[PDB]
Amino acid sequence: AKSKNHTAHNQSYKAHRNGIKKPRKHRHSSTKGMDPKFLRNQRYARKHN
Amino acid sequence: FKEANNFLWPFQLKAPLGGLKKKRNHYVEGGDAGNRENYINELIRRMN
Amino acid sequence: KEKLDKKRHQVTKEEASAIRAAGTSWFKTMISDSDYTEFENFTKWLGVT
Amino acid sequence: PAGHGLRSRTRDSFSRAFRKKGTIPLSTYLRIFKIGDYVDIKVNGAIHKGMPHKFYHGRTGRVWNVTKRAVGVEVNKQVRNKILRKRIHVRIEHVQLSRCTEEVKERMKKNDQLKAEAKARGEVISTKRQPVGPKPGFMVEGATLETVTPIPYDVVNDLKGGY
Amino acid sequence: QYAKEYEAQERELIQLKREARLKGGFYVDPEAKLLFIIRIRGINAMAP
Amino acid sequence: VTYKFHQYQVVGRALPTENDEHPKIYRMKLWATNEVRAKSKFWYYLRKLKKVKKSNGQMLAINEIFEKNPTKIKNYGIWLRYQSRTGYHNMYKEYRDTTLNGAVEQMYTEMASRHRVRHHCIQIIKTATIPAKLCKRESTKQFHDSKIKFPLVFKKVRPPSRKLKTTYKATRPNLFM
RNA sequence: UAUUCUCAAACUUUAAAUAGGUAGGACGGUGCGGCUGCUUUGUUGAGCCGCACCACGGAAUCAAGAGCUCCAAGUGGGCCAUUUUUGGUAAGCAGAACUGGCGAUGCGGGAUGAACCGGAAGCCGGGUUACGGUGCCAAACUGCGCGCUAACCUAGAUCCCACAAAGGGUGUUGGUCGAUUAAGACAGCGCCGAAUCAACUAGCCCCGAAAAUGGAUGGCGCUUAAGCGCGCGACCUACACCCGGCCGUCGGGGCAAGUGCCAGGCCCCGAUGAGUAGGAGGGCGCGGCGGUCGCUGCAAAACCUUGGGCGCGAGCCUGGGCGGAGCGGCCGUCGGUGCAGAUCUUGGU
Ligand SMILES: [K+]
Ligand SMILES: [K+]
Ligand SMILES: [K+]
Ligand SMILES: [K+]
Ligand SMILES: [K+]
Ligand SMILES: [Mg+2]
Ligand SMILES: [Mg+2]
Ligand SMILES: [Mg+2]
Ligand SMILES: [Mg+2]
Ligand SMILES: [Mg+2]
Ligand SMILES: [Mg+2]
Ligand SMILES: [Mg+2]
Repeated sequence: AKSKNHTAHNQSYKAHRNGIKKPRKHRHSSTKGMDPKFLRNQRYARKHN
Repeated sequence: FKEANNFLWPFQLKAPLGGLKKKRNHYVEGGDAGNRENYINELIRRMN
Repeated sequence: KEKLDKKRHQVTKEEASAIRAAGTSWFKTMISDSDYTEFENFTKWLGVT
Repeated sequence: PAGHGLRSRTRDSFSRAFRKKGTIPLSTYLRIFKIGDYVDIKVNGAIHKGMPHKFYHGRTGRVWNVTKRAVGVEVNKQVRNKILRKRIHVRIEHVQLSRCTEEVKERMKKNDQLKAEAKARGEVISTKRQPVGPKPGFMVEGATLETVTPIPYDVVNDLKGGY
Repeated sequence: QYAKEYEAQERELIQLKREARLKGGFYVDPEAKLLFIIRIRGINAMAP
Repeated sequence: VTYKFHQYQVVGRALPTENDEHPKIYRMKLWATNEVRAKSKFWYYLRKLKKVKKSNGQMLAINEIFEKNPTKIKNYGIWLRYQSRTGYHNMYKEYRDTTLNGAVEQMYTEMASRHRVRHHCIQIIKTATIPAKLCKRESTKQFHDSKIKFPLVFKKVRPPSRKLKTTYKATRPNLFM
């Protein structure tokens, strides 16, 4: 007994019931993933500020 | 104009006194949809 | 009812004549027709000649 | 993976422009990128390193990191019922400085100048620009009128250049 | 004052049209700045 | 006096630009039930024949044309092109009426009746008042008679109004010519 | 060598429409000073940090408001439609894209129908419409107008839709291009006398057109149509729109030196009402327990009744009868607590 394989029918309606949610952007963003050397220097500068 | 217009609740008009011609067609083709320019006034008379 | 109404003329005679001439010219151009000479293959059918 | 390779369906997207292949102009490597800059992602098909995924091609994002050869870009991506700020690293060859905010600073400066002038003369003004509105009335000089009429039909002219 | 203004605007428009005709040219009326919009279809089967 | 079809002279031009400070002004004589539809058809023709759209065009003037003497009979000729189920064709027709508006209404009705051509499938190329001697159709030429005489062959029997209408009558109608 | 007919999902210089991304300030700008182990030949830059000043809110429209978190149900067979579209001769076939719909949804129209058209809904009065209609069935004209058709085939009669083609017609109705003609057009006898010949085009009609119970424009019928194409007025018709009444829900407001209140109350003001699976709130009903207030041989429970009334409802109160010994209201609390189904169990019919 074969069945349907795939479809995107009704998915946009589901997404729009509560979406499309845009996360609130804060003034300061996380520094994870940035150049480690630059972050090290910035931390030292803040320490001696 | 913006503040005054927003202050006005959307007007709840009655059904046209004389009916409509055809709402599935543009006013240009003899229907009712679209810009009917100065002739909207008579429709308003019949709808108010 | 009294039939004693005044004879009021807002526009003087010369300007009234000018207005009438302008209106007549405007009507003349309003009812004017094209010469239909651009359709050479249909000159006989259109009655130009 | 899962039925589609990394560069699947990129025959046209990742190809280079006609008669624009070969060496890359030096202007690409002389650009300056800084945090907060808006950039456009345009994949150069000749640079196979630091290539963004095809999805990010043709999308504009903001710079959040600056390495030796690449720049970090944050690009919005819609996944079902929310928008994800996906952070990627892309080589400068694949990125171009965006003009999406070129007029902002100019407009702000002019608004500040106009507001200062209005305050000097003791007036209150709005510096907001407005959409094009209706034009006022005007007089048009009469000229020779050319009459337009419908064209008599001729079947021989139904073909481009005639039958 | 508003009633007087409305009458004056109507008279001015008529006079402008007449003067344009007299001069042999055309007067283009100012484009409408205001519209009244009436919904004529129901709320069933609506596109987003 | 109400006519279904009115004749308008619509005047318009392309929006002035730097290249064209004074663009060519175009005029048309059009038939429509309203001035709004007349302007719509004017812009349709301008777009199709002169490459001037309504969006980048200017409306200058629109005036109704009324018959000079609606109290007298005239012969009207109409040159038109219409679309059939299988193509386009040209057609010349003649009518007799007191006004050209009535002649145009007759033309629309006759096209609908004889060729099943809807109103939007008909384009009017030319109109003119034809003298009696220059008429080409026998239908119009048959009433060019100084002494025209015929009986009323078909007359419908009805009361002056529905006030006097009755379901039953004592005698059958008495008809004669 | 210069031309030329015709082409591409896995060709392409060029290249739309629709759709995709970004930005349009209070997380801004300007001027000084400071931190660094990073960077520079270079306090050269890069970030960050303090001080001082400015910043009419920096496009439109809307904003029945915005954000965040926890626990959890059901679902994980779908199907249909315009447009795009793959395999297949095709399928009421099989498979994809966007959107909508049915499923879960009644209501008016399409005779009839899950999907078409209209339109979505608390209980009512009045008015007006949507789609569709106004010869009867059947509410509204045999209304006012113009042409076409005559079916000796069951003429024809309204999106989906309940099919018809290529070829034809000297049936009839309009148009297009040609030829002859009052120095006389064509047929019959040089007489005779005013129209004649030919090809295309497309409306209606006809041929093309054969199946099994008797029968389907829905039926009857309809031809100065009640058929076909196009108009004009006036009418009919939804649970849709407008005004009013009432019920519920949601939101807002008023009420204390309290003449002051089931404040868990009363009063006032706006908007609004579809619901399967599923969730929740407030209530109705049964049998015990802890308390409290009562009824009953001057007749309890149970049962019976075209007696009566209250509540939207679950139910409740009561007249009358029968019965002949117990029973109920209220506040808490508890449970083997509510049946139309299960080829359900037992008994009875
Ligand atoms: K599940
Ligand atoms: K025929
Ligand atoms: K008790
Ligand atoms: K009882
Ligand atoms: K209890
Ligand atoms: Mg309303
Ligand atoms: Mg539709
Ligand atoms: Mg696409
Ligand atoms: Mg619909
Ligand atoms: Mg009602
Ligand atoms: Mg029927
Ligand atoms: Mg028990």
